[PDB]
Amino acid sequence: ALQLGELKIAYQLAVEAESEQKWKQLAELAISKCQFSLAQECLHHAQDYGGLLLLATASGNASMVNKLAEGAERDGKNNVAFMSYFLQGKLDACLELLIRTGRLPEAAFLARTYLPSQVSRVVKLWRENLSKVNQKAAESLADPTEYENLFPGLKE
Amino acid sequence: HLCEFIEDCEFTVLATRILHLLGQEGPKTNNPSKYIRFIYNRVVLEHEEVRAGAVSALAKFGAQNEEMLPSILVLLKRCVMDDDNEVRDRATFYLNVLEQKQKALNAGYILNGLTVSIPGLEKALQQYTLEPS
Amino acid sequence: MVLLAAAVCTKAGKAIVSRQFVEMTRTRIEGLLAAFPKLMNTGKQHTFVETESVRYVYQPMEKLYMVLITTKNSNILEDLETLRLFSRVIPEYCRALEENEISEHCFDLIFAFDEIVALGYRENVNLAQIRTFTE
Amino acid sequence: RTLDLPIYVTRVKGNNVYCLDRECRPRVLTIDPTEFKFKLALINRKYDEVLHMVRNAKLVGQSIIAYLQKKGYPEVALHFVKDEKTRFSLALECGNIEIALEAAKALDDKNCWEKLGEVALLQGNHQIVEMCYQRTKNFDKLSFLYLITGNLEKLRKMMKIAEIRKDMSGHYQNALYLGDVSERVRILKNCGQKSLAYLSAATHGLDEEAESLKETFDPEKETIPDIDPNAKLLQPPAPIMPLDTNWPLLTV
Amino acid sequence: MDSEPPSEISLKNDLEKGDVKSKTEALKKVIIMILNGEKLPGLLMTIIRFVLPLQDHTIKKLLLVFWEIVPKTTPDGRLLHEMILVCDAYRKDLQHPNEFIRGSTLRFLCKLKEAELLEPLMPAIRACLEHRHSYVRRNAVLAIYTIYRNFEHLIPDAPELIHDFLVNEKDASCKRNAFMMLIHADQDRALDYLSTCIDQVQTFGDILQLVIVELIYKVCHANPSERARFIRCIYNLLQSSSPAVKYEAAGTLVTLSSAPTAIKAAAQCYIDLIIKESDNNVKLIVLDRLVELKEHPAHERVLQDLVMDILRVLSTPDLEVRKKTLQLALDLVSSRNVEELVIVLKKEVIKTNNVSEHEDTDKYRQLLVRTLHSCSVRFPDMAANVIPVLMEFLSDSNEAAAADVLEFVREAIQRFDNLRMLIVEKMLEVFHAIKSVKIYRGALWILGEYCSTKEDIQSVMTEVRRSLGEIPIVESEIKKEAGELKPEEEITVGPVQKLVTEMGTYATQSALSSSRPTKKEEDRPPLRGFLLDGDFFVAASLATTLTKIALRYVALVQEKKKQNSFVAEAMLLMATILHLGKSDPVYAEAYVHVNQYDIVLDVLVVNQTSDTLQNCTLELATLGDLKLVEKPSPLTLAPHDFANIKANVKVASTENGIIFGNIVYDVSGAASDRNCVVLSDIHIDIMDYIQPATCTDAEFRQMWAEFEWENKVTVNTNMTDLNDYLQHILKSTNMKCLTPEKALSGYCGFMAANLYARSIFGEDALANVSIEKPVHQGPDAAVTGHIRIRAKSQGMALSLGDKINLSQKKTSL
Repeated sequence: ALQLGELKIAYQLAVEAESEQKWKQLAELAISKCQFSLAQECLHHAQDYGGLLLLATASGNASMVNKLAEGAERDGKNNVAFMSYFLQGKLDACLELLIRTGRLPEAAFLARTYLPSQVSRVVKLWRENLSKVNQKAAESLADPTEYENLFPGLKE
Repeated sequence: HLCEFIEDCEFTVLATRILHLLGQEGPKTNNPSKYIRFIYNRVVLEHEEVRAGAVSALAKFGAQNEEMLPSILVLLKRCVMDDDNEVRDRATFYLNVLEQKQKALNAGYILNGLTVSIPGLEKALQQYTLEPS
Repeated sequence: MVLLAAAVCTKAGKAIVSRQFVEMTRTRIEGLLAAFPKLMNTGKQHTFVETESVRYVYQPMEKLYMVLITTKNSNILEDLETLRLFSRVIPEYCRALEENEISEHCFDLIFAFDEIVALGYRENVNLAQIRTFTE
Repeated sequence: RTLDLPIYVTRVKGNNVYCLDRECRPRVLTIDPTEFKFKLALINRKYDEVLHMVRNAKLVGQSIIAYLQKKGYPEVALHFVKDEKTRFSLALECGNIEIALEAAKALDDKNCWEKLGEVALLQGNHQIVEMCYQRTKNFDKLSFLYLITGNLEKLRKMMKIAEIRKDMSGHYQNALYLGDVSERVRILKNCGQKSLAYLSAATHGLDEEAESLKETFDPEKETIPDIDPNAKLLQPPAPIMPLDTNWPLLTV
Repeated sequence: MDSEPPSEISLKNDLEKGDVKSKTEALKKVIIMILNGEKLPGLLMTIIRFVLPLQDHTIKKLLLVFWEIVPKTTPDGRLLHEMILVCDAYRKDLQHPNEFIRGSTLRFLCKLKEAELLEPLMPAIRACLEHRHSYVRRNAVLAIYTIYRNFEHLIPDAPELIHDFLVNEKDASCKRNAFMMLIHADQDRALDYLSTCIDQVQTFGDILQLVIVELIYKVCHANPSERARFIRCIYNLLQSSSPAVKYEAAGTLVTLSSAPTAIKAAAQCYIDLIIKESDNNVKLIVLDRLVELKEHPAHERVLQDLVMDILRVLSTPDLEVRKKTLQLALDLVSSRNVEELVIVLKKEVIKTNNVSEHEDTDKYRQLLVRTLHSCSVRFPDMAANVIPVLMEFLSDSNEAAAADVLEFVREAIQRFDNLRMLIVEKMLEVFHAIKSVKIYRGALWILGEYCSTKEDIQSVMTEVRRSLGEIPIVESEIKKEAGELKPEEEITVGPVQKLVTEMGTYATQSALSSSRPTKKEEDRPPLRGFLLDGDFFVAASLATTLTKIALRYVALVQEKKKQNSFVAEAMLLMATILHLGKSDPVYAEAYVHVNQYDIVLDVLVVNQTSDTLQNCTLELATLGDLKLVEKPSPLTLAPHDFANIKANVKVASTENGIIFGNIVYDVSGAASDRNCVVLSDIHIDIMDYIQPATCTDAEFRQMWAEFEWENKVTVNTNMTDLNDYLQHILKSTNMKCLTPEKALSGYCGFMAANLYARSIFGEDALANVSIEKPVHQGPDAAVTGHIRIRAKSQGMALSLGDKINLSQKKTSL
């Protein structure tokens, strides 16, 4: 079915639930023919979060890119995750990926960027995290005194 | 403590003694968990009569003390204390009576959890002749 | 080097005669040969046996081991072939292996070792070739 | 002090301690102001007293030159910092990693630069993180960080030096993060990922670049995937004028 | 002179003597003592003096020999110069008409990476530029390469001298004999030239071309060298599902297991794999290719199955090959393992058919019945096959032979409810001749459960009930059993009710019925009569009685997970169980410091005294398994010197003959009676010497059995679990907490660790740490743990016993 170039027949033969090895071979074949459509479905069934994202995050509306990177957020596959959510000026779960991983500073930083002034809460949670994670001279528990700066220090 | 000795060369009999005694007393003098852990290993590699002994004892142990029932279940599901041969048959009975049934029977059955017979004190006469032979 | 040393051993617990192509395995040579060749190089009557992360190739002759050692390797056929050529050369010098006669012809054997394996690369030798040197 | 024989203390009466063994040969020993003065001084937070106190009858390795790197709010730590490791340690315990990078440098090691860079992001400032992360070669982590940080100039630098690595979750990121996607289109072209390059480009309305990729490679751009292939991509990149590489700080 | 390190005075004498033989022998004796590693510089002037110019090869060859193994070290007769006594008159040696002396000289000279001989080795290529043998040309390419290696990576070594300076490697390719010392870093033109040479090869030389440049477009072109590379290249061009059918790999492979059965067993494995790639369920593992030897046409002559029959084994070839073979029958053909295991078991298990498969040892017979029977429990189809074969097992009609047979089949009935009705009548038959427990037990159970089906029972049971043999365990089994199934469906002179009467008497009561039972007094102490006595609510009838129990199976019973099963074929299993699968005053002060992961014992050496201690040296010693990684090296301990001196420490070594105490540290000084003193730095223990090793549950269990561990102590501060103090401390007495021996629940749940080590003490060390952490209203002693310990003569047992309490040291100088 791959040889014939019968994508559909190869697709039934894989069978939508699992047989990921079949689907990865099919997904590549689908990208070759530049039939992106069959490819997105093959990659989904394959799973292939890293690869699947690359085809998928080319959306500009993030239409089917969040799912295949939902995990990535909290797996420390943050990079895969950021591309998914930030793609049309939206913060879909951009911030959230950063909180999940423990890369709290980065959520604060993002919050400042697009300023809905969410920063005040993120900086706090983060600052608290510095005090627990042995910093005393950059301890952060202040509003601008102990290193980092909560939202009134910050600005648009 | 004595059971700490040797896992399966200690014989059917010692395992049967710690097992019978731990079943029957239902230790609150020491935690039964050491006893159970010691007996559990011995059963695997020792004779049928003790492994069969161990399931039935456990059942009586259940009926006398409520607390005990959780250990009975981990032990009996195992391929050892049940599902060997003789051990299975006795177990199927003993288990089913504890698990399934009223335990009118189980309750009745434990009167302390005593031995199968009460003879005299055999050792001392035996010993008298046996020593200067 | 690919070939650490080419060594004749007695399983008395010592390297009877041995060759260090370039200064590396001096004293090291004796300890390896002494422990491993005693156990048949830890073999089972197999020409290749590897122990303590050193490849030992051998042939038993009496209470003695003729031993080739490597810890790296370029080809299968080659390691045996230098040992083999060595085994044509060794009875010419010592009439089989035997510790006292091996001991007496340290010079003979040692010279052959340098000639046979040069800077760990297995050159070839022959009993006539050996003659020009000891002449 | 050590004597040259095994012994039993006879007892302590006075400064001396007196000893006798089984055979009963004596040893006496004056209780010194060596080890005793040094730590009597360190306990009462004196470092100035303690420098004199440092002698080679009591220096050891870790009671003076590295035991004094054992405060989570550095005090003792500040005083002995001579080891490149003790210096590294000192820095995370403050939370100011400016010293870390140098110790990390002098430890000649990448791992330290990425870990201090992470601590750096924690004190809040990403300039310091960039430098570290750049030399550990985590251009892709940086690429990810960078819109989060709100830089666009720095974000481009990462894209190129991650292009060459073919880090598809590095080079790939930045194009999304700026309002136009063109960065990806070329990187992907070089990857040979013509499909991916077209989809990305096309959606932003850079159909012309998308077409270039199709024409150079296998065409067919018409196909509509489970994602859009031509719907607007535009994002307003970072509304902040001062970025989070320029995250404010005072530091205590 | 095998190895005699003091003999250097005699060698000097022997080295010049006016007799050439003596000189040769002497120089030879020097060589053999250096090679072992012993004293040699005293001699040097003597050695060097006779031999130097001469074309007489033997002494020259001998001296040439000694210059590649120690030239640098020896300096009495040589000293340091550019044209040393290694090469000054060996320019003559290089330029002699006899090829041997020149060749030899060239060969050692260029071999050295020496910089005090760099110039003399360079035009030393002259000696072999003319090639009187294959040896001369090979000697030359290797010597130019060795010159290139020795600091001449540039223009001193690269072009030609008059024919080679790094160009023999080019020349060799087109010359009659090849050999390319060009493996790395050398002329591109020669590399290219070797490729051309693949065709015009010289076979030894081809192995040299080939280490450098491999992969051919061809099949070959000839010779072992090309051939050896070729199988590597073939595996590339078809990686897919192993090699399957081994290529030129086959030749070396046999020798790889010359000891002797293991080769066949291995070979059998590959041959089975190769046949087919099946489903690959539990023990159906055959990989390789699906079709390449098929299985099972009906027109194939004389068929595939003939080879398949070998694999079904009783031992039909020898035991190593047997274990491999049984697995291999299972692997090509079954459903999982079950199908082919039943066939295989039918052959193995005891019958009246063949007496080469029956035996009067009861356990093996029994086990074989259980193996056959487990297949049914696994898979249904097998139930139908098993029951008639089981009846054949019975037909042996020895007391014991019946007995084993009855015992499994009765378990099968618990699984297989009113399906095996048919068997009961067969099963009774041999129950009458009786000398054992087992027959009574089993028979009474079949005949008991099966009562509806038959009606014989007073007659069958009664001969046995009044017969003797051994009857302990008989009681237990008859007690739960005799009444069962249908309330009044038998009768011979005792209906099912007589049976319930009997069943009760046999359990522990008394009653005239079946001419009284053999015994009444039950088996092992816990079992007793009473449960069942209470029972039989509804007289032997499927309801909620003995019958229920009998026609039901205790817990889950499926597969070969050992739930009414036994896991394949009984003989193969013994081998699998066996497989453990084990994986002058002196003062010191000191502390241990770690900076940048360097572990060092800091020592400060103090002279509080005014007296002289000059002659001061500092050493850290190797005691046994403790070792110095570098002693403290300062010459300190002088009048009123305070010094910090660092002695690096290791924990792992090999036993030295000196004392085995704490740490020995040695300072030396002035004094002539006690020039060396031993004085101490802080504590290190005997425990270090133990070596950590680990066990799995099987190795632990085996060792438990192997040697006693009755010895116990209770150790305080084992309040905590295995993971915390106990692991850390156990680690320091080189032990490790591995697998469990616990049995946790709501009443059970002492933490159990199985420990192992293999001490350098001639013992292992094992222990079980039981942590008595309350999971009951009456704990042992509350929190604390009792460690049951051993070692192989329990001399390290004790170390485990106390090094799991506490352990800490610190100082702050």
